[PDB]
Amino acid sequence: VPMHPFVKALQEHFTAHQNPEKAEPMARYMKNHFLFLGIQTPERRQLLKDIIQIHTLPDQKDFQIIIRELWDLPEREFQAAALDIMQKYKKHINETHIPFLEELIVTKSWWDSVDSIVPTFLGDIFLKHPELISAYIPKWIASDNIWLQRAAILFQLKYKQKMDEELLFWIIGQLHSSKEFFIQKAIGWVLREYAKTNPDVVWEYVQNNELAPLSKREAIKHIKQNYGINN
DNA sequence: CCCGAAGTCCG
DNA sequence: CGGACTCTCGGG
Ligand SMILES: Cn1cnc2nc(N)[nH]c(=O)c21
Repeated sequence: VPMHPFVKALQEHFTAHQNPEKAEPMARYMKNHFLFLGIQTPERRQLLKDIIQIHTLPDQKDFQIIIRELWDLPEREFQAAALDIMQKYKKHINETHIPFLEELIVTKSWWDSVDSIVPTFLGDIFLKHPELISAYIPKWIASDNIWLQRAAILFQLKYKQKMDEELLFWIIGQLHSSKEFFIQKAIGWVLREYAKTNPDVVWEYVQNNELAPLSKREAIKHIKQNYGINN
């Protein structure tokens, strides 16, 4: 069975605007885990828009099919476009899509794709269905996959006043001993971001619980100005 | 326009 | 370790 024609059209149009000179630094920035065509986001978005204008967005029955097919293409721009396309189907994504989203997190994994899946798509699902958190988060923390561990940390990133503080700190406690940069940094990020809503709670947590040095420093990068740096 | 959110390079 | 800095991207 051939590639979906929308994907074939997108592949043709992206490839015709590839930039091998830019592709080399773009691939190096992702530590050469991926081939790149060399197309940056403003142009990539317009090229996708060109294809939607010509072909129309596929019927929602094909949404997951399109995403998978783009995920399986070698160049990283096709995963970025896949995430752009998934946003166009946002109103059709619900709690039944958590396994589909998990599979995207653990395939072609790196911070660029995972961070575009977790605080937005999964974050919105678990805000609406917080009773489903315990069906996934414990497994993610226990898994060998650092990107599911990062998902457990960052899905609440944007929750602000809806943050479940007890849950957040329990998750961080489970992962505070990790030597993985992407876990230590995710802990620092979510704490730094939540400190924009509740600085006192974050300050108390980082002063009284063990964290990797990187995590602590990133957490208080801004709020240390409010409290001071004791001699 | 601005600001705040991986990477290199150095001590 | 962490400071100083780069570029790209999203949002105000
Ligand atoms: C702070 N920060 C986090 N991710 C970032 N990505 C880029 N490209 N540039 C930054 O300054 C940056």
